[PDB]
Amino acid sequence: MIVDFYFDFLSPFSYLANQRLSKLAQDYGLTIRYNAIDLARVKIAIGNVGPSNRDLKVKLDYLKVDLQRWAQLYGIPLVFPANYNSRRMNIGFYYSGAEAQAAAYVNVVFNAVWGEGIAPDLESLPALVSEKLGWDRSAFEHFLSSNAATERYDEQTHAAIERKVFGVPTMFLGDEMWWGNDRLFMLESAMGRLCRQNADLSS
Amino acid sequence: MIVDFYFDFLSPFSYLANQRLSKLAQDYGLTIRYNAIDLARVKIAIGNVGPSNRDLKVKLDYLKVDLQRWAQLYGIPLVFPANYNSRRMNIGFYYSGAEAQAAAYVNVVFNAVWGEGIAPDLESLPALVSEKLGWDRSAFEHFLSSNAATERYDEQTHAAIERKVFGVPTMFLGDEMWWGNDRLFMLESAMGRLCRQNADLSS
Ligand SMILES: COc1ccccc1/C(=C\C(=O)C(=O)O)SC[C@H](NC(=O)CC[C@H](N)C(=O)O)C(=O)NCC(=O)O
Ligand SMILES: COc1ccccc1/C(=C\C(=O)C(=O)O)SC[C@H](NC(=O)CC[C@H](N)C(=O)O)C(=O)NCC(=O)O
Repeated sequence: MIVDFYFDFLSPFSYLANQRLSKLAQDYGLTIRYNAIDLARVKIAIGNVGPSNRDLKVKLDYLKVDLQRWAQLYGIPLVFPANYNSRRMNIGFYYSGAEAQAAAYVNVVFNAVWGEGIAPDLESLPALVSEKLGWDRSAFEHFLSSNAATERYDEQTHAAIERKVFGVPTMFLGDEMWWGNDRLFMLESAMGRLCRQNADLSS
Repeated sequence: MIVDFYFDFLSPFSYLANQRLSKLAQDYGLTIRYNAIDLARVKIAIGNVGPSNRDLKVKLDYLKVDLQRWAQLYGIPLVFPANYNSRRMNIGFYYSGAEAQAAAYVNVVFNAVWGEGIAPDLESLPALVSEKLGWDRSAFEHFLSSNAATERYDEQTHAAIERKVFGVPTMFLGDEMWWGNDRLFMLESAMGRLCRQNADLSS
């Protein structure tokens, strides 16, 4: 079974969604197709140009509380980084190879930025992540500034916009799209219905 | 046990929250303190002046899907009215007396506007609601245009802003605030923890 997952490493709701999706992968063998995309571009595409919730202190104050409530439910830390400059690490997702290493990259980067609060534009973060993954630091860093890397990121952002993705985290199963860590329960219910049909427990 | 509930009849997520809160009231004896407030005013107060999700077609298209998913979970219809001009009916909440009649007003108006799709500024809706509640139509209609009615609505909107309410539906228990029908599960868990402490099942 396959779920398409759309995220931007600036998003703490995406950090939460990735944690829960990774557990489904490891606990149930769910297959995740990862897509790192530019939230800023998807928002401007659909006309969402007003002040971001990041810039509305009273709402951000509550969202910070919501985020801690979910981190406590999930048993994980959640620490705000000093900035939301996720472009380099989003692009770096496209260096990863097959599924294990794609998931490993997404997990290590989310845990660094939102689990530890490491700024996503820290100059040494590509090297730190390379060391963790067993990658060639110099080759990764060269990939990050290459034209082909930006093109792949732009290609995926555009495809997500064509698919009617307006935010992150966004998940698809079949023709159904959910937006939010707080809609993963509906994706899980749809997966169960498909598990039951396939097992002949349901028509 | 008391929950403060903040809603605007323009809000379909508030319609969903009111349905679930009313069931908690009727199934568990939860006490709800209802507050009809002006969403537009609370948004402008915290600086949320960008295009509304109402005006972003691609996001609204998804929100309409989310709304139907929840209406199906809850077993209720949800039908968009022709407009979101909820001021008169919000003000009319302040005609209601004690708890049963306050809940009855909120239920009947939400069911009319979002259960049946009746425009909230329909000129005959105050009379229709009066007939249902056993109220004097002429006295209600006079109340709706009175200065004292607007003042009470403005007073409650202002108090909600002072309380850091930025949207609807908003629920408080004690010092904890949740925003969204999709956070009622956390309010329900907090209520259960308090039920257990009070019963001496937990310290
Ligand atoms: C760094 O971003 C940030 C910090 C703290 C709180 C939220 C955010 C969001 C982004 C932001 O403010 C913008 O840059 O716009 S994360 C991206 C948004 N996701 C959600 O708000 C999911 C909310 C859920 N209810 C859930 O997951 O529980 C997002 O996609 N914004 C687009 C939109 O249309 O709102
Ligand atoms: C008529 O409003 C409407 C129609 C369809 C979909 C949403 C709405 C919302 C309001 C709107 O677009 C504005 O007028 O701004 S309902 C009010 C908002 N509530 C929510 O979006 C709750 C979302 C939850 N995840 C949930 O309940 O599941 C609202 O409070 N907006 C303020 C904000 O800061 O977003």
